[PDB]
Amino acid sequence: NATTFASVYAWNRKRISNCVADYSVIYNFAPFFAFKCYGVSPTKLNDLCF
Repeated sequence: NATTFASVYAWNRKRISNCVADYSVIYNFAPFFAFKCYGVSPTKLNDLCF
């Protein structure tokens, strides 16, 4: 949730580390269209180390 995101020409990158990756606040932002994680299960993000 920001002012305006860039297009695929200048897609910005934001790295996050050294913090407890809590993915529970993501579901409380807006109704999503496709929550398909192709690498891990959606209920397994808080059980693995990143």
